[PDB]
Amino acid sequence: LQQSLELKRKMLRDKQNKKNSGQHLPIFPAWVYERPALIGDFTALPIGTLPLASQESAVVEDLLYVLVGVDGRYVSAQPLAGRQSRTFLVDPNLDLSIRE
Amino acid sequence: GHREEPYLTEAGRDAFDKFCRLHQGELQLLAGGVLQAPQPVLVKECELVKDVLNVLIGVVSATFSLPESISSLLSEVAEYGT
Repeated sequence: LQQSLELKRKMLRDKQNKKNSGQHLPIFPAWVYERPALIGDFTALPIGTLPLASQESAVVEDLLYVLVGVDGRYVSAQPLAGRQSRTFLVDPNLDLSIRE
Repeated sequence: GHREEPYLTEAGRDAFDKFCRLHQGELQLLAGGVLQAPQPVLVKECELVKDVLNVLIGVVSATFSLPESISSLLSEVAEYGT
């Protein structure tokens, strides 16, 4: 994540000095970091107190949202907003057979 | 009419639990109090079926670690999940 930003500039610099016909090489615009143009992948009730035939429909619908990398409703995507790691938290009081 | 007064085999589902409870009273008096039997119900049939099924999922459960004869049926199917 952070290590890339270095390499990219230096690989530019090798090719400005080797080519004497290289002209107006770009700078990466600032707004792409200030405003999201790279990453786009980044009420809440306890599921254990709910009836059964609402718990099944609800946990299926919420986990389907959760898979993409962002919060669903009763399962949350834990914030890291970065590297190859991501963990999700389903509510701890879900019935043990369904939660496993 | 009042009925034809049930036999032992015809009596059941209440008289079975009753007959079990009386057998447990018999065992506890003939022991002296060095056994301590638990509740035969809780777990019932379906609760126990789900508890053993969780071990076939691949994680242990309430009576597992890594109606009084139900233990004898139980061990045979408990060993497979463990």
